[PDB]
Amino acid sequence: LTEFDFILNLPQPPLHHVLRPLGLSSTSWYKTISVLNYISHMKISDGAHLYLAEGSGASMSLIETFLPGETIWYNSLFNSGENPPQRNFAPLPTQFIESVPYRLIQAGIAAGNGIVQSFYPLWNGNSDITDLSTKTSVEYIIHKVGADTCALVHVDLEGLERAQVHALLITVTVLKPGGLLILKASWEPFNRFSFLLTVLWQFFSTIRILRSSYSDPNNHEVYIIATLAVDPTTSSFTTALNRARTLNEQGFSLIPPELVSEYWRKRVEQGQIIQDCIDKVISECVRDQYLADNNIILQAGGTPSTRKWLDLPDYSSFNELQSEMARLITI
Amino acid sequence: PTQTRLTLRQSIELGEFRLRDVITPMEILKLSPNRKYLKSALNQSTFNHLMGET
Repeated sequence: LTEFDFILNLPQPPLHHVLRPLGLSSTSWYKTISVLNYISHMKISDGAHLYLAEGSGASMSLIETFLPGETIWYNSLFNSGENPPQRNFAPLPTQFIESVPYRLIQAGIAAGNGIVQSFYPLWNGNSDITDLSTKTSVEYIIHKVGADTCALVHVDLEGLERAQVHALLITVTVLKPGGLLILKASWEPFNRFSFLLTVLWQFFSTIRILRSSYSDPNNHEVYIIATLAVDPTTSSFTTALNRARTLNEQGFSLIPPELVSEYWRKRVEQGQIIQDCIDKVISECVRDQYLADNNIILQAGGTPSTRKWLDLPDYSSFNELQSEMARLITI
Repeated sequence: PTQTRLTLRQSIELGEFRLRDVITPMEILKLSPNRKYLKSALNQSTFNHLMGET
């Protein structure tokens, strides 16, 4: 179990992926596990869930198994141009389709809440519609999900850019009062962080910053945990954005320096600890490490994908291994 | 063995997979059946040329 994650209530090799031994294609549920440890206490099951740029939908699956929603609106960038010939494939998360939630949806069994999840991807045929930077995408997404219809919104848009602010005011419009937003921020461009925190603070309460214990130890990744403020008397989104620009270009950042120092102090030790864990896992190759995290993945419907990608036999001796390539290369 | 595991990790970290770390040309010759291939000085020389970093 990796409990080195911490919460702050307000060009390198990818060595960290060794600690991700389960999952076909993307494995962002590993970064999600640390989020569950703090969002499971509160209630987000009621209302719809919205996943912006979710891609493979791994986080979507693992959130859905333990936090089930009535309606789920997948959304990721996809154009029909890259389909294989004579095929009309819709954007379907290849990791979510084989997961427990969609496997239980397709066969009709009810979810944990007793309400069968209704999974509707946000896709009518337009590539610009999947791209959140376009205003048409914002209007269509807000149209289909309906304003004030959902409680959880999971934005994982990688690193303000037009798509980020567009995702932000999608949430602001569509979240139910008291709803939860999880955001895939990034601490390294601190100016963008201050901007994001100010604009979110105008209309969110209980803004919590969490660094995932399973995230990369070099990317300064932060998963924002914020709740939509009840009874929001905010005039509009544009006022929040413009005023955030003012504070950004006229005064100190809303983040206290003590919180920045705390984040850095915990970040250095967390990075060192995670690096030692990765180094030990690679070197010692102990079979069983952090069983609870992978057990969560197994309950979510994840399976070890090395079985099909690596169909090679498991020799019991190193001499036989070397002999195998001695045959292979010479042949 | 942990030594070749370590050197494979080092090789992968820079972003390349060198073939010589896992198994050496002398091991290839020793652990493989004798054949007309890999029997002549020119053949062995070009095998070692194709066997190294190239």
